[PDB]
Amino acid sequence: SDQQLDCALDLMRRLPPQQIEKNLSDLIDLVPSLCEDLLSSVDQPLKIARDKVVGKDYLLCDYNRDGDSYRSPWSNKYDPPLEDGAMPSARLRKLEVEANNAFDQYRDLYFEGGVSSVYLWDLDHGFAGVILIKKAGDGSKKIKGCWDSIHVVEVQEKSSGRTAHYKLTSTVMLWLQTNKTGSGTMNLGGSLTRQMEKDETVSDSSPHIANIGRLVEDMENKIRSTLNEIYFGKTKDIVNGLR
Amino acid sequence: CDKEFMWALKNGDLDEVKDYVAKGEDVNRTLEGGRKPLHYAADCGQLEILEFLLLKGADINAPDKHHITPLLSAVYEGHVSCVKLLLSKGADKTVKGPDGLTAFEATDNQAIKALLQ
Amino acid sequence: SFAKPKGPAGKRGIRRLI
Amino acid sequence: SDEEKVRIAAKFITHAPPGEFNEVFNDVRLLLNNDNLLREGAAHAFAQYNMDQFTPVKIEGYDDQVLITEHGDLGNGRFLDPRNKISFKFDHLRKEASDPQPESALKQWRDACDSALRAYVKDHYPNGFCTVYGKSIDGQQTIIACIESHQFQPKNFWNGRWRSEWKFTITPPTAQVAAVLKIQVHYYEDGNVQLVSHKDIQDSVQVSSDVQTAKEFIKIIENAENEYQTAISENYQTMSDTTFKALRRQLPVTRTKIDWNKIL
Repeated sequence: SDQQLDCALDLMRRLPPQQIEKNLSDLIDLVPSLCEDLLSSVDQPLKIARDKVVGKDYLLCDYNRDGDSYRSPWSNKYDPPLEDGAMPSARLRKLEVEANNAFDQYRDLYFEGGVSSVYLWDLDHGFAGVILIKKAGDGSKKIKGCWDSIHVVEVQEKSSGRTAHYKLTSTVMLWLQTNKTGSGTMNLGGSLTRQMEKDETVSDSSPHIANIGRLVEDMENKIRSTLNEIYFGKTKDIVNGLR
Repeated sequence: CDKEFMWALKNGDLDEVKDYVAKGEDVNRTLEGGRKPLHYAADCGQLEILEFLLLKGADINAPDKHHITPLLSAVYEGHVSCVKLLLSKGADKTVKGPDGLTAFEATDNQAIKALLQ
Repeated sequence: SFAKPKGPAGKRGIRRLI
Repeated sequence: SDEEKVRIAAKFITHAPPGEFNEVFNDVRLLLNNDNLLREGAAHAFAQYNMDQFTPVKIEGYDDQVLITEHGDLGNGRFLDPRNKISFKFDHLRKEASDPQPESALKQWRDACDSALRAYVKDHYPNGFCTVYGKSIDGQQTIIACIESHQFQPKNFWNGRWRSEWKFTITPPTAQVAAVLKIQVHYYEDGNVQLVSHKDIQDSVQVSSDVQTAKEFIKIIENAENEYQTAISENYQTMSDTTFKALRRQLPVTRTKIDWNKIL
């Protein structure tokens, strides 16, 4: 059991990253005891749902789940309907709507498409939030790809609200596929997880969302360069050392 | 579907672009991303797509929602061969971008700067 | 390295996918 | 949910990256927690993995390693080393060879191609091994050249492997060429990245004598594999400058980082 957790995590690091969902399904089917422990440690590609009140897409994770229902960031309603589903406070929901709008613009500026969603919840000495971004590359028989990123941020306030400590845990899941005549079929698949702690001043001009925004932006920019130049470039050098 | 058209334009799938034209679609319509097909091709240095789109009546000077022209897009992103193509086809290099600078004034690239003089 | 913040409290249901 | 529990184990094992069969098999064994059903269920998965991977095995007494392929499968756990004219039992689990035993219309063409391929693989692959078969497939004489090359560096958290299989169906004065080339790379230092690539090739060429044609076969193979490897390197640039960008840019269209205050 506890040792099987070590083996299941190891097996996920070695199986092809483009089949995370199918592998976790087959892995949990093999050992049902780990159904709870796997999903808590390995991130899955995000699924999309349509808000039925205002007709906008939003992304599903455990943080916006309650039972078998998911809460929409747009209408703040559960789907399937829940009479008494977990809601954020009025104060935090206001923040949540501003964070969704801000990262929506962020998504549009860096991704030019896809879907983004933000969910906040309260902690004893602050609040936490998730930022989810999904961008699929569809519309070509020969060139395919998909980006999924998940950002878990923890906010702790101090100095009577003038400074705050931000803890950020980010995972990017990326795959690319080209089918060309010279290079045949090429599949590149990756996942990268990184963390970042930081103190930032909280003011009228530098509010929590601006701090979280700059934090997520720097992390995704850094993870994109790392995936490209350190990790994908390394596999290229390995290819040129095989022959 | 504009999301799929944008993906094919950015990645140089010339066949998909031909099907778009063959279906009687407008190579000058602003896509839902806010740019025109020439911008998406020029932004990603897709020389072959640029040539086809111009040959099918695309406006080489049309601005996008960012007030960027195709040529400015190719200059901003440092696609030398696309800068050379657009210039050879009559792209007005005097248009000021959203910062007020022209392509020559804005480019940090020397090889491109030499082509815009 | 360091742990992720605790999830929202008072939530029914166990974890699942899709 | 019992057969299917071992079906999942077979699939997991066959999808092990190159140079990582042991660690994957350790995980599969600990998770199933009964070596009884595993043995009678995942025996075929071991053989399938080795023949799919062109696993090279050193046979005591012979210098040139031989590849484990489906073309050398003689049935009943034995495989053929056509260079050394021996058969041998192969323990798919232990990856060990044993019981070497001695073992014709295609002998001339096979030896000629084998000799030319071995000089090519030696000069053009670092730690490459190759095995050349000569057999009559559906009444047509066929030369099947198999190449393998791998670098296993777990201490640097990466492994890679090249496999190529070239099938020449000799029907004089021509020959039909069917080839597949494959590369698989796994780098996992504080992360997890896999390259999986393959290329199918189909063509026809002219043939003459056994020695002259084998020299031309090797020239066709060298050029076609150079073209594949070169195209892959160039495609990294294309995927990094374009396909990646079409998912997420490195910078917005305004080429300036976001002004979060203006948004708020």
